[PDB]
Amino acid sequence: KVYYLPVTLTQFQKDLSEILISLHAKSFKASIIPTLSQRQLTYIFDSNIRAIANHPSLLVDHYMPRQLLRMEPTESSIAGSHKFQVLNQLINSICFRDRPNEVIKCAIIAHSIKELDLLEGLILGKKFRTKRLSGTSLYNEKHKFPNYTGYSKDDYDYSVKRNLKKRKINTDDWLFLATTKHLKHDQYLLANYDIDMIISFDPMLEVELPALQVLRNNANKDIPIIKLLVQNSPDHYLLDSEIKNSQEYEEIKSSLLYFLQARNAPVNNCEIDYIKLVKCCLEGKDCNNILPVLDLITSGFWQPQLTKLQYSSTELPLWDGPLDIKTYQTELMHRAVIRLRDIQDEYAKGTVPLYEKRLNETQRQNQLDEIKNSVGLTFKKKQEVEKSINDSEKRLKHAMTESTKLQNKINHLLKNRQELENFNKLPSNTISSENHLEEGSALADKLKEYIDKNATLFNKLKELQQANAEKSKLNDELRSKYQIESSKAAESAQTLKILQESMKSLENEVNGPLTKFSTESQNDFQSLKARNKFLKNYITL
Amino acid sequence: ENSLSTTSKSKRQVIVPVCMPKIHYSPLKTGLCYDVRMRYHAKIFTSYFEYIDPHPEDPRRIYRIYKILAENGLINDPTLSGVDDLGDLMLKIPVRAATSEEILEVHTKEHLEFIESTEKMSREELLKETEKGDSVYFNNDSYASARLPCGGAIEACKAVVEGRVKNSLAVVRPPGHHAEPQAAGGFCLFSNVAVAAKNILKNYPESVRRIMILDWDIHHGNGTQKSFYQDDQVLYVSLHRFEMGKYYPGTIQGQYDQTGEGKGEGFNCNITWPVGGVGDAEYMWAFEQVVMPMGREFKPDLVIISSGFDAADGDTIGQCHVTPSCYGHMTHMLKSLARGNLCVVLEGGYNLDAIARSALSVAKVLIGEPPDELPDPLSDPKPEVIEMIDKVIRLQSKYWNCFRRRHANSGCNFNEPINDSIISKNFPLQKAIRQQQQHYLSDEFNFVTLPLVSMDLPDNTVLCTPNISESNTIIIVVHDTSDIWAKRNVISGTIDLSSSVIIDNSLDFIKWGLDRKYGIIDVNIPLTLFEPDNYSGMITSQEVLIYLWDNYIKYFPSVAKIAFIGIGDSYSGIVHLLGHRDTRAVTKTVINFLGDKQLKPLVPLVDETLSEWYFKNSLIFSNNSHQCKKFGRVLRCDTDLNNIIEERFEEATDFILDSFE
Amino acid sequence: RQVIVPVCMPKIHYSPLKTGLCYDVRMRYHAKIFTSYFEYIDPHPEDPRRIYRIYKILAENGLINDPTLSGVDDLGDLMLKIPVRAATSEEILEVHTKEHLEFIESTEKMSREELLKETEKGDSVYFNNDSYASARLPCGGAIEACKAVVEGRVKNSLAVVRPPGHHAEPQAAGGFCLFSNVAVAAKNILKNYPESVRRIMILDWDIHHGNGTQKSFYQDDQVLYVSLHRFEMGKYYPGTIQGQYDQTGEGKGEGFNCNITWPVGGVGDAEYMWAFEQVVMPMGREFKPDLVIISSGFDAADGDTIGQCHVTPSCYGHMTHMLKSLARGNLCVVLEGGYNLDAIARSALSVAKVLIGEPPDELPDPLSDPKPEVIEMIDKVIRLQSKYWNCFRRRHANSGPINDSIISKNFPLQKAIRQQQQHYLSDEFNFVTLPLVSMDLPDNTVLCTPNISESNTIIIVVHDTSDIWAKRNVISGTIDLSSSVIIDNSLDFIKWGLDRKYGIIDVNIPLTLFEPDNYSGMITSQEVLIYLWDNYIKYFPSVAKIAFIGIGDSYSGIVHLLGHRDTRAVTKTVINFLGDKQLKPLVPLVDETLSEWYFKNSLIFSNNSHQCWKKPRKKFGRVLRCDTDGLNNIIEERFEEATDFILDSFE
Ligand SMILES: [Zn+2]
Ligand SMILES: [Zn+2]
Repeated sequence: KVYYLPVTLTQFQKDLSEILISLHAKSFKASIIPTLSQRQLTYIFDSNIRAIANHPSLLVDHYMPRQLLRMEPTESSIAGSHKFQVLNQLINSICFRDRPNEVIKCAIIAHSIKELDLLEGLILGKKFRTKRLSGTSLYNEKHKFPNYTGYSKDDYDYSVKRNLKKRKINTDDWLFLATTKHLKHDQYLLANYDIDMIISFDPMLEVELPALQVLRNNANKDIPIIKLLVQNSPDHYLLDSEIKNSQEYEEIKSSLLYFLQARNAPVNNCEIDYIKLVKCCLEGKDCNNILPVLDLITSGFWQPQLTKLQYSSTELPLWDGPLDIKTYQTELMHRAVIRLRDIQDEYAKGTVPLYEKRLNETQRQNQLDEIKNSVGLTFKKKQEVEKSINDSEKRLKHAMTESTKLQNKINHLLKNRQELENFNKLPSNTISSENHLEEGSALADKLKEYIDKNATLFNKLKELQQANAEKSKLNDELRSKYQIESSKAAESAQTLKILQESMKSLENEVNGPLTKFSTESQNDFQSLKARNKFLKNYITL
Repeated sequence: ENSLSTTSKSKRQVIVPVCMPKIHYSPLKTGLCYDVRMRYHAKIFTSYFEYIDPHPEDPRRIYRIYKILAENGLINDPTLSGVDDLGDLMLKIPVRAATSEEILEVHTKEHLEFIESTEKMSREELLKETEKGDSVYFNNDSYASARLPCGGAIEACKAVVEGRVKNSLAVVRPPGHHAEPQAAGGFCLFSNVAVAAKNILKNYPESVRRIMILDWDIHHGNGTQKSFYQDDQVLYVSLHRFEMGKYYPGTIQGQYDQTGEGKGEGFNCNITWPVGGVGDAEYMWAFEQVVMPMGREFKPDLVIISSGFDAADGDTIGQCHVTPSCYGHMTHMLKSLARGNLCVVLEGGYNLDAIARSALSVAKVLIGEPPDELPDPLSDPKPEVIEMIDKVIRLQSKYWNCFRRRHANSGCNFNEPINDSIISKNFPLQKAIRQQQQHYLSDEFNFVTLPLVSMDLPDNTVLCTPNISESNTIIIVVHDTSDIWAKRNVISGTIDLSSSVIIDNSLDFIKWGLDRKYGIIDVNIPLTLFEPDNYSGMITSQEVLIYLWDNYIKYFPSVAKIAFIGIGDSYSGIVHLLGHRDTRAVTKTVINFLGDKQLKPLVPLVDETLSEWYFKNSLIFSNNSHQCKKFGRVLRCDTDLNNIIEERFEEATDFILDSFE
Repeated sequence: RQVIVPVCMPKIHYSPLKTGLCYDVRMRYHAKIFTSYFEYIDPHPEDPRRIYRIYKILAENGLINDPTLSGVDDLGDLMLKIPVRAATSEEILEVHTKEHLEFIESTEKMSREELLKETEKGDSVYFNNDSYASARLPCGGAIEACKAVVEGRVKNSLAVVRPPGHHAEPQAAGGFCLFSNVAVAAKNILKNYPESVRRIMILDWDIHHGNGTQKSFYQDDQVLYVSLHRFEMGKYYPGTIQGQYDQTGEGKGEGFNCNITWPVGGVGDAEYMWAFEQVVMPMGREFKPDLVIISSGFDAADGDTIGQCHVTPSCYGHMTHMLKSLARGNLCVVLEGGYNLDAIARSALSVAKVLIGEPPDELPDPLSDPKPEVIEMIDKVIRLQSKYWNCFRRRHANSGPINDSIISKNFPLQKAIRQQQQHYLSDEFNFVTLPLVSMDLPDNTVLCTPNISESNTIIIVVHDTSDIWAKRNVISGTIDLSSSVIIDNSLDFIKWGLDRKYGIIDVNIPLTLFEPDNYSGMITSQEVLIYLWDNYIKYFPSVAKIAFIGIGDSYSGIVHLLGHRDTRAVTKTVINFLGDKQLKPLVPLVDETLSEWYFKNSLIFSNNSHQCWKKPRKKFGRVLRCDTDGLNNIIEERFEEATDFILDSFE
């Protein structure tokens, strides 16, 4: 059983490969259509393309100082490549699987010592029992693979069995590391430790090997192999020539020509599930979640093009000339340096629109909130004036009853005057009646004042109701406008976040192991050493 | 002036060359998470203009907190919008949206689909999804504002672990300690603390393996407990009100005996205040006695505080009296706990002034200040709090080691359940004494049992003379289990059986009454039994006496002159009888040996002359060191419990005989 | 654009400042005179070098910028120099008498032989010609450091200063001290600033006792003195009655003195943490001080040959952290003692780091479970201090003579337990009563398996009455008997022996009431066992491989059956879980090869806190020392080894 996982590049590796194409395109075009020759040129071309595909920190012609490896987090480590992200996802899926008691063992195969050191730095602290079958290990722990005098002159010594209830035993899956070179130079390295699955970080393992035939023979079940596949690369072409069913120079040239043609390949796949995949792999069945892509179909590509940034406007000189090794190093160095300056300046200029967007957002939120407060206050005041309009209605009713009673007395005494006037015999009744009519007129003026005040109160109530009915519409309009702007605000925030990530990536690359010159190039602890149970949470025995 | 005065004129020699100070705490700053996009999530005012009193979970909260900092010089951001160059005391930490992996580490896919779908519903759909869930509101703009808190918490905690800050304050909303891994609830959408903790444990297995989560918010952390129940890498300690169904959430999962499950047993702890109204004293007591030894024993690598200031003074939802200096003291202790690592995530708080002041004090302590002084260090915590804390220490001693041999619990092993089978070596002591008493009484004067059918009580509770339905006179001794006088060893708790002195004070009456040829009925209600954990001696005694009066005694043909004698608090059971039934027809008197216990307030429910008749026909002896009309003729006995019994025996029996004539 | 909150400067007082450090190189000339060669191999009671060591350990860690290790002014960025000056006579006369001053002034000008006479007469002191000015310097240094703390020039201060001062009394000096430092500083503050400083709290954690400072503030209510030390009344210096735990003030200053005495040496971190968390902190919070002074001393650190304790430099950090929490932050650390330079260097470094702002490190072992003496001592202390304070009432159930004529009216309860026991045994295993006739004893004294006359193997379990665990209700005082448990201790052996088809015989033997030692119990045990052997065991036809198990006491009966008879033809193993009682000796009469046989096949398990090992002879038969205490714990621990020894003794 052999398997394949599609893996693609990241923006950083894309830009670095464009830089390399810029440095290598002209002589390659001349070829197809102690300085150096085209042979060593194409060799360095392919080797550096592969190195960039495998965690671009390997682009430098050096070794990691063997100290910073155990001093950087997994996030900053796997932020460079995508292969490391996929492999870390795979390892995490295999370590947190649903387990009775299984001590399943796995093997991991690299191509050289650089990649192996990077791996062992990535998988140092995890919950595994590891053994590096290649020399010069990194923090070797001693996990060994399987294959009371109380008195004088007496002898009891029950101590031994005592410890057989005290020693805690590990239950961590085994995981071995190896390189294909040392795997082919010797043999029998895998027939000793019965393993179940091999993860080949190299995609060209040449599946029929002696040291693997002995393993396929001695084992009981069928063993699955998992090769990480770069989606388009100078090795995927050959790997596809194998997937179906002198001359190395011509194969190299054809692969690199295909890589140049398919650099701008539009479509790559996604959506890889890991738990079902590791289940299928461990049980020994044909897995179907893996994608069957297998190839991509075939003047205009000799021109390198980087990723277009907002207001960047840069260019590439294409190096249409001869070269030499030290000139190669220096040229690549200053090209990376000028691109670094440009991306730095690019980051430091998108800061301004973010400021204004934040300010407008803050002001709009405060305006909304003040509007809500005003709405509440106005409704409260109207609710208060309600009971007053009710009592005013009561007073108006009282005044109207008084009016009716007074007009009835007016009519009665006026009829009495009508009696007493014809053939007069004048009493004081007309005087008293006139006095009563004057009282009626006075209280009529009073009631008129009161009904006027009632009408005024009514109009005030209605006007306040109108104001409260308008305020809510105002709030709703402001809410709608806010949401409309919020969409684009979130978009710009996310974009600048991603740009910060890419800038930090390039900075940390050129900061550490760096291209051959120092032209541009501890508290606070950014290198993960806030020491609370770090060294003692290494096993230290 | 002096003569010591080193007089040597030469150039000295370097001995210890200058170096950078080997200090790992406070050359650094403190992290602060804040972003203006977290004010987006808000309710939808639907019913009517309830704008007067808004919803308690309000955006301005964040703002207010931030603003307070800007008024105390801790931040130099004038426009009150999130900028980078805060100052010399803090350092801004960027907030990014959490991805699908981190948010699916603890939650399930159906929850993610539900939320991401409600992102773009209509209006009435949002209204229905709001009114359906248990105290959760959804709005059109709720997806991004809910993804942001988890990302902020993860970023703050990562900054702490990697060593770019000292501690961190994550001023963050919506809250995140009520969301269960499959459903939302309690104003929460995504559980922030669980997501953060699981991502730290997964992405950093070389500096962090054990994490301690402390929840001092006054409600229970439902989701954050359910997420780490079967796990032994996260120790979850919580302090809250419980009240069994009234307070939110009101579920069995918040009880004080949910002490783990699976291989995660002994890695969960609840501390429940019985009654609301606690203050500084209770918190300081529970922190000095429980939280700190357990913390020092667990040896964590990271301490997260799911803080919430709805228990502060002047609040309305919490109803407590915690002051801004108590938060400082707790923060100080927790700083002492680990090697300094600390993340403070904000969950609660619904009164702007209280949360503002409390957050200011907490931030001051985080920056480097020492805490202030308490308003009153003479407070004397409530009794129920002390009893609950003792009950908690018992269980946690059965799991942890720092709570036995220091609290006198090394005597027995509480892993074996106290039972009557041969499965456990432990047995209850009450049954032995009751069996001995039954043996003696039966073989001497033929004392039969009386069955309390259809109840959950031991068979030999009520003992009685034979043919009790034909006894023309009945004495009823509702006594209580005796009191021992021995030297309890203080390291183990075991008593020395050679020097014990126990007297059966409730037997002399039984002997006296037999000579007068009167039927006797003895009851024995124990005191909480240590077995059911919800036993109430008052309620149970009340039940037994109401049962005995309604079922059996109320139909006896030749009944006359029933007396009552009470010893200990069980006498209350007698009181609640007379105050709830007309019993004056056959009852003559009532005697009580209250000892040092407080008086029994008799309240009636049928008539009011009951108080007069009870005052006329009662004798209630009491302690001479007591000093304390409806209580019924309290008497201050000379001698003193057993002393007043042995001395005033003659007067009591003489009064009883006179009342009987 | 709207500037809502204008910029300002921060509003704090703690840590924009620096930590005051007091040190001077003129404090290293007060030294002894050579008398005998024995001074070369002894810890040199108080030596100068201490001081410079502390200074050096700071310079090597960057907390000080001093390359040449001499008193400079530009002390860096984390600390601040506080200059010293010799104190005036008034500051000294504020505490001492006027004849002590004349004594030291005479000491200044003596000859050599007179100096030797003075060193020989006095209560363990030594003088020297330069002992006047070097005695005046510590008082002034302490005064200036505490002054700086109070007036807010620094946050908190540390004063590397010698000679010490917590031993000198007002009347005369004694204990290698000349003048009291802490008392003088406290009195001059309390008389100088009667507006900010009105209460002071002095704490002493040196392993000796501070009689001087205590006597200074014995009749005062403005200075609370707390001290932790070792008492050991007869021998351990100073060995007086003042250091006892019952001295709680006198006069108007009653209840303002606290002593905490260790009954035995060898205490470590757990004891100090327990004492601080249980006694010092609530008392300190209730007293509500305005300045906390520490009379530090590092003669109790791990690696000392005089204190003989095991306190690690992390416990010092934890205590300093708590004490920093106590007051508003004001804290002055004066230094008094020490005997082993490396330990005091490490400890001083830890205290300095915690004073600068760090949190304390973690203790090396959080599972220590302090010695049983310390817990009883702390309870006794809490009793008196509950009489005087308030934070010890109503929380430890204190709230501020049985009879001798009622002993005839007593509930038996012994029988009761056994009675209960018998029942369940019967109802699940069908045991039978075995009669020991011609003896007046309760019938249920021995129960055997039915058809014991046909089994080969026999297990004989002899034990006393099972234990009791009683819960003490916390609200008020007394024991609660209605919620107690019975720890049956001889049930697992019976079950293990019945699941392998062995004959079982069980023997119960009571405890004599009102007796220190169960003497009559031992006599009853010997009689019952001897009778049971003589009338029953010799007559069962099929018999081989008998094994005894004695729990607690009543093993004396087993030893007596072994001695006064010859039974090694059939029996093969004796096992005894002592617990805490005294060992039972073997007395052989039949032969002495019997004694050697007994030493060979025997197992005795005892506590860790037993009287022994403070090596038992061979007439007790291979005793062993557990790592825990109590019967229940050692049984649950070594049940496996016991049953394995038993099973190995057979075929
Ligand atoms: Zn809450
Ligand atoms: Zn000392």
